[PDB]
Amino acid sequence: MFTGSIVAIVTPMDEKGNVCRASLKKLIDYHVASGTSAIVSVGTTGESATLNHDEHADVVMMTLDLADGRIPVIAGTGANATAEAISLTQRFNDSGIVGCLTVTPYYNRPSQEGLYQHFKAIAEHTDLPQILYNVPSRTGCDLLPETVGRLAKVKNIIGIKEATGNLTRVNQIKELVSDDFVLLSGDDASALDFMQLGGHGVISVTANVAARDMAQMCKLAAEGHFAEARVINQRLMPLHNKLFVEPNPIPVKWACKELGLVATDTLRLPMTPITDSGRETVRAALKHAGLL
Amino acid sequence: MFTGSIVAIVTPMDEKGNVCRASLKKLIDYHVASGTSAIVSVGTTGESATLNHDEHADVVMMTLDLADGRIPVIAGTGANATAEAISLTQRFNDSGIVGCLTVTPYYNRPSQEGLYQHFKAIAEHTDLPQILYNVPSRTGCDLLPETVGRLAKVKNIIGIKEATGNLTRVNQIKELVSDDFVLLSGDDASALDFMQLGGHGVISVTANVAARDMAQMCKLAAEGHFAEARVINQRLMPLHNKLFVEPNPIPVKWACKELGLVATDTLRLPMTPITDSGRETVRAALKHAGLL
Amino acid sequence: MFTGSIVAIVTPMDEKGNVCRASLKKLIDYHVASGTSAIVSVGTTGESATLNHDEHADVVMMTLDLADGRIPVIAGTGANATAEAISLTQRFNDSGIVGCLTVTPYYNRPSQEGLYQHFKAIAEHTDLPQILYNVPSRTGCDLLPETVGRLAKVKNIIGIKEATGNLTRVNQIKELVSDDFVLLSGDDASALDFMQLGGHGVISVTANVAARDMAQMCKLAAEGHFAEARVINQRLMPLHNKLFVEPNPIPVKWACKELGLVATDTLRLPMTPITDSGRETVRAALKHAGLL
Amino acid sequence: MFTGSIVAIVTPMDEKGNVCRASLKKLIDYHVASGTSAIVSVGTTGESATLNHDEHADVVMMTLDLADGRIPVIAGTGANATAEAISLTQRFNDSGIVGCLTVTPYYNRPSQEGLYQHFKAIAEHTDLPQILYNVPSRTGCDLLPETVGRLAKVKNIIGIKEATGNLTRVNQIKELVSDDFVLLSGDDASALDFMQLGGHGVISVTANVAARDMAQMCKLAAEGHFAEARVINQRLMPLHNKLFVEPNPIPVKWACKELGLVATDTLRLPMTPITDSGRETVRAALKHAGLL
Ligand SMILES: [Cl-]
Ligand SMILES: [Cl-]
Ligand SMILES: [Cl-]
Ligand SMILES: [Cl-]
Ligand SMILES: [Cl-]
Ligand SMILES: [Cl-]
Ligand SMILES: [K+]
Ligand SMILES: [K+]
Ligand SMILES: [K+]
Ligand SMILES: [K+]
Ligand SMILES: [K+]
Ligand SMILES: [K+]
Ligand SMILES: [K+]
Ligand SMILES: [K+]
Repeated sequence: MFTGSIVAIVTPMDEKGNVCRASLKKLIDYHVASGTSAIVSVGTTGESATLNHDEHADVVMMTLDLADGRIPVIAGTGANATAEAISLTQRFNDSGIVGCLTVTPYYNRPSQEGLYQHFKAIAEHTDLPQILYNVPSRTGCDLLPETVGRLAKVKNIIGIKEATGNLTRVNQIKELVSDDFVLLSGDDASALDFMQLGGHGVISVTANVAARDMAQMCKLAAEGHFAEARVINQRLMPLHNKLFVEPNPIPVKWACKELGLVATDTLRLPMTPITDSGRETVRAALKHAGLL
Repeated sequence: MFTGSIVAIVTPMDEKGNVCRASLKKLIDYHVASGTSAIVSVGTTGESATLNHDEHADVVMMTLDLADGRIPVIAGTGANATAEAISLTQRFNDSGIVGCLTVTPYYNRPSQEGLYQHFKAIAEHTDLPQILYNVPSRTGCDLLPETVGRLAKVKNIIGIKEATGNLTRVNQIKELVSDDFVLLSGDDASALDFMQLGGHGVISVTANVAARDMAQMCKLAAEGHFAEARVINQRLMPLHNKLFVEPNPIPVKWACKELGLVATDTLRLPMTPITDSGRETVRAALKHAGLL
Repeated sequence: MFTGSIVAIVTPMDEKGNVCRASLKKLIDYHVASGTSAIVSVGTTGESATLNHDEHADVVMMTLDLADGRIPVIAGTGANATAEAISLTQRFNDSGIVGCLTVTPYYNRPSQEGLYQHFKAIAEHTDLPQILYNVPSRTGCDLLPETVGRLAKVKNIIGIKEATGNLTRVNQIKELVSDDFVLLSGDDASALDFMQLGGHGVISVTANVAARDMAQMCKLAAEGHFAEARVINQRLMPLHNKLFVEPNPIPVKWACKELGLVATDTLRLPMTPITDSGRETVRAALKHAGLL
Repeated sequence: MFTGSIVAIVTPMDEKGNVCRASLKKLIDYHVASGTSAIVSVGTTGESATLNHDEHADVVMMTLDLADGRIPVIAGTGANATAEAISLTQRFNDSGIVGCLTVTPYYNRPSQEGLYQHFKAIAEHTDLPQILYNVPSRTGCDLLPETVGRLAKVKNIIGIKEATGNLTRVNQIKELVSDDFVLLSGDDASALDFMQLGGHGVISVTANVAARDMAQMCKLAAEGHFAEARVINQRLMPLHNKLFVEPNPIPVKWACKELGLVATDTLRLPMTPITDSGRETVRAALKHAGLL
């Protein structure tokens, strides 16, 4: 089930930049306790960009193991070469992950036909459920509703993580896909609006440090208690924004460390330690949300 | 050396998507005869995106081999993880390439401080000249003149391929760097304007098929004969545009096939075959350039 | 009451470019019959830009007269000089119009403080209800939520026509204003989404030629029957878009003439007659909506 | 005549927002002494927006009177209704002005065909030289090079003030027009780059306060001495930017007051007094330019 508050979980690292298992276990336990619906392992927020495919796989398998059946795990499987997307997706075949989150090729800027071919080929080499992921500001590429429509016709392409923040997409996509195709926000600041328009949940950065509020907000939203959800949202909104005061996941990793959830806020270059001014910004926002 | 018309050469492939050595030979001879200044190997137009680092290195080594000292070769060495940039660069230590073209990290959207640390670390791990590469439309990331200025103080950071098409950047960068830092256009359509404002040459997609004209145009511009250079540019202008009618390098690979310069116009997914409408727009552009 | 489907009514002209009273009467009767909630007289769609203030006033007074108490009339009162906004607003004082629609100054690009001062001064010279109007693509100016908040504190500033198509504004504005402040869409293509997020109606261009469907859609929306409303919307959507195939109100005036609702589709320069290709586009869209 | 440094002169006002003749005299003498090429009267920087057409005409006539044949005067004649453009232009028939500066219609967003018909009709109703004026950020409308090309075929359409800051426009326009059509920058910050690409001068806000430097810089550029011109430009550059730290002409009116060139820095709403933060940014910029 790909609904509700789904965390794009940080990959906690030791001071050397390698996965820290104690901190991962702790984060996973926190999400199990907190009511988080599922975990996305090595998405954008999990530093897919700076992990090689072996390291990437190690983190996913380790996340799966530690989740220990208590919470479903979705593997990030994006690559800008179709052959590499297939090959990464194959690692997780018959593994216990429940689906894949797969981003539009970045940098090489395919046509809509190229995007169609890319995702169709990936979905054909797998039985795993596929969630498409559109994030033009990172990729240089925009997966348009008409093409989500085409791809939704492939049996195991089952959802989209829509990160544009362009709310008109929720109903442009909905009208082109079956009732069971799932529409997830990839933008925390607009994700409650997204759900109010008919979206089914959010793949959240905010949920890393505010898992309980996020899960409650998404459940309120799903029950149509939009006014009640919005009280939570307005408490989380400074966070929704300030977790991007510097490049994700620089802010949210610091926040995790500040909350005692991870041992170190280490990232891999080209991500750099949070600035002193970033700290104070994110600290303010944690306080506003009643977490500090 | 890093001046004039520098070709971002296509990586010619057989029907199976593998580097075609015989086609790479025709192309490399074509540039030796046409007065091209240097060859950028496995840049963007070279399908850096869809070559794994070992195929990437192959193509660079084969290019060096075939060029046989007749024309200098620059390796594309861009990666969005600093560690991977460094280890890619180290691949080409002692290789015979004259420098590296290294793009801002794509997808992960580092700060300017992160770009600084990225490029600094890369330059620290090599003796080869480094040409920075800014192309925000592909990367999600914009390397700003103030950061180019800091980086230009590093001994072997010697130039920038500036591909925004924002021509105010020429003299913003030029103000901040020494007289020997090279400013190269990475946008054919605005490259003559770029040179006329003080740029030193172009890393060119058009040069793939219009090598002699590109070489003459850039020499005229270097001499200050802008009116005469502009005459050539106006013939090339449709080509400058239509080589991007569908994602690069789809149109320019097709153009090379149509001229007999490569055996097939095959690309790797997510790049897809040229459309019929595209064929006709490109063929017209080539005729306008007097090339067919 | 400033809710439901509110038409931004064309100013029908004879072949000389002067208001045509027979066609105006006919349009007003059509809106009375059709269930249209209120009329906005000489807004953008009513060619405020090419009417002088005397002509502007004549059309408003004539519209009021013909409405004959059957349907409320809102006067467009925008001007980019505060003195002229006040002076136009004064014409309609004690006239029988029920409120004013007043746009952000265009061309001169005021600060948010300037916007505050502008609207506060206008509201102070009148007892009439004020609906602010934000349309950055026409004005060069963007009235932000925080400033709508400030102005909403002025007694007779009672609503906003929000034309950005940026749906995040609905709840950013809502959380800053009292429950009785009215949020109206100024963008037909996103207006049902706007209402689903908490908006109270739409100031519509589409409603000119599809008044009955629009009024029904808005009533469904207000009752929370969003799925039912959307069937209507999807029938109207080609219209929502193609009424801007050429600059408004060129398309919608042709459509009015095609439907027999006005005698001529004459506009004032710089608006030009619909192109033959525009005709066919708008005709297609009228057919899709079941109006032709 | 329509070359070099042309000043978009402020309209100096007393405390009551009325044209101050004594201040207009100081300014006009300042430009005669500083070698300014010509004076644009009641352009954008001249508060065209908030002057009614009769005050507008006054200020133009007073400017002509005070200039006393010592420096040529161009009238701003822009209006978004073609009829109003024509009747404004006819106001200045036989007046002594040397030409007109006429902006694309703002707010109503005409097609390119509409812009054509607009400017054609205006040029047909006068013998005075017409300088087109493109500034999309204010108007919502972009007059494209292909339409400039058509219009340049009209006898008395002799030039363009191009204010996009998009420098590719210089030679796109230049390709399409005769050698005697003038291309003028309407963007100070990029005006030297503009001239270096082939532009003939600048209609300048900076010239209000840096007249002698602006005149020298433009003469050097006209002579091809770009390095020497650039030295001046780099001193002026903070001023080029900070004169737009708050909406034009708020900062430049304040600068004029601070230099003693005008008695008050009063503006008309919706322009508001300069902030204290603005004061300090401008004062610093003026010191950097060596003007204080
Ligand atoms: Cl995005
Ligand atoms: Cl770019
Ligand atoms: Cl530019
Ligand atoms: Cl807008
Ligand atoms: Cl939106
Ligand atoms: Cl502009
Ligand atoms: K990676
Ligand atoms: K499916
Ligand atoms: K690659
Ligand atoms: K250097
Ligand atoms: K008007
Ligand atoms: K109020
Ligand atoms: K005016
Ligand atoms: K002419």
